[PDB]
Amino acid sequence: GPTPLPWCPHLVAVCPIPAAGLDVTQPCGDCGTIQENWVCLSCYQVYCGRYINGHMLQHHGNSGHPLVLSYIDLSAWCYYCQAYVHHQALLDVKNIAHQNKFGEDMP
Amino acid sequence: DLGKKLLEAARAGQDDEVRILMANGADVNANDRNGVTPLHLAADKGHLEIVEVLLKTGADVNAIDIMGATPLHLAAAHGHLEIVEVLLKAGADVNAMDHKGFTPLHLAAWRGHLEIVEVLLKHGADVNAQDKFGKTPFDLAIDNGNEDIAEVLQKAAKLN
Ligand SMILES: [Zn+2]
Ligand SMILES: [Zn+2]
Ligand SMILES: [Zn+2]
Repeated sequence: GPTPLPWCPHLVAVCPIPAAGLDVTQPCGDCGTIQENWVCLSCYQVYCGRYINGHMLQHHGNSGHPLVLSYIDLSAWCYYCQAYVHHQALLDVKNIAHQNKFGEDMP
Repeated sequence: DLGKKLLEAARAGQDDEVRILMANGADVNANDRNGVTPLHLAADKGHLEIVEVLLKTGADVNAIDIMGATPLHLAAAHGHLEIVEVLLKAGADVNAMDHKGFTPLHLAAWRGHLEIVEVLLKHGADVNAQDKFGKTPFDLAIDNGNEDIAEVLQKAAKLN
């Protein structure tokens, strides 16, 4: 498909933003890394990327949560579709992280 | 049953258990439910000896996981020059691409591993490859504060 997917059959599984909001500086929950982290849009835990220790991939493997937001560039990856995704539903949680991160809205 | 244990022996660097489970018939190409083989785990965590015994016993050098990462992607990202050379010698695809668009050269440049970059370029790495967002290994080196790797990649592209 196109480089960013416009629709994903797993968007339905995205859960609302918790009241706590997001913390782009939050470290991995299993190794504390602050270099390459992802967010689980289902449970909003934080775990490091593939090439750190694969702790967000291990999270997917055990919980089954499809979609994750990158605290490096705020991209949405679907482990099942194995592609990036972007849609109106994801567009909201990307502002909580962007306000948090740049103190400004997302164009 | 054995594949489960063998995967863990590779991560934990148990050169001993690897030679036990694998000797008892443990599948050398064993899988977890994300496609990670023992060879991925050896390359990721830097166990040169485990990499060499797994390859000798028939480990798929170009195996892949749910995200398209090969052992070479991992050894290149984590700076394991020795393993990189072993894998490349074993036939690893220098320009393999993960589902995000990253080649080993992307990762080595992003992560500031000057030595691996020139090895990969000597094995035929595409200095013009792009990720999904259109970024080259040059682009990643710049954005992450690795000036020296950027200059190499730039002179390699200019060669005329
Ligand atoms: Zn981690
Ligand atoms: Zn989760
Ligand atoms: Zn999907």
